[PDB]
Amino acid sequence: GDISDYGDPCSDDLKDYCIHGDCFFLKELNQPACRCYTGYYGSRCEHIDHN
Repeated sequence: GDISDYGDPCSDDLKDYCIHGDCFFLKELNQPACRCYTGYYGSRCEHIDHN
């Protein structure tokens, strides 16, 4: 279920990678990777669904 167990916790540098996204550093990937949740938009998840 969780993700932290599958991938180590992002660093302070990634903590502010996305405006409204979740940062997760996957060990197996050995690289940064952020995912944009549903409802939000923007290059870095800066915009939000308001209409």
